[PDB]
Amino acid sequence: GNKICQFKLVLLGESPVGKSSLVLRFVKGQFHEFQESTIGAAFLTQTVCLDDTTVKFEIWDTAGQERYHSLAPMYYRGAQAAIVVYDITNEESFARAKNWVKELQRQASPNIVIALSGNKADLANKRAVDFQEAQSYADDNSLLFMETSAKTSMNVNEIFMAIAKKLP
Ligand SMILES: Nc1nc2c(ncn2[C@@H]2O[C@H](COP(=O)(O)OP(=O)(O)OP(=O)(O)O)[C@@H](O)[C@H]2O)c(=O)[nH]1
Ligand SMILES: [Mg+2]
Repeated sequence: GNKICQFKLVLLGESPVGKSSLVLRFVKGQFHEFQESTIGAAFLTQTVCLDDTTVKFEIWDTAGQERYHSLAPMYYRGAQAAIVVYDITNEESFARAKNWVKELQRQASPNIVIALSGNKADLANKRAVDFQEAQSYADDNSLLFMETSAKTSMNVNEIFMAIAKKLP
């Protein structure tokens, strides 16, 4: 196809659930066991082929530490989509993700597409968040849910592509 589309996507979530790792896996096909904490935000881009359209992702990888909370709107304000990430081995991170979803639903663009990533799915032997419970929460709140693993690549390309498919 000869069509070209572009959209802004922001990743939000508690530190250190794997936001930067998810982006690095999608954009560079890499995974680093040792990743420095993000400061403020980092920016990356990736262009993919979706059917007959060349979609360009402008990705804002936010720092998740609490001290950066007041900067979040600078990154989500003009976003067309968001991925709120939690760590499946940490229930508190899942509760934090729900509060990020509430903030987006109240202060981001009314038509933002929101996805929920249950990351570090490769650590299911240490699961703290039930898959079905998270799916139910996502369904009730109109969120695109997938468990992912930046470490193995599980569902990483899939979650980004599913978001792109749901954009106008
Ligand atoms: N096992 C496993 N480790 C992961 C996964 N994703 C990230 N990690 C590890 O988790 C740690 C934190 O990952 P980051 O990507 O820096 O986390 P972050 O959400 O960007 O952290 P902040 O920038 O502080 O908000 C690193 O040691 C990663 O290698 C995953 O899917 N599985
Ligand atoms: Mg980071």
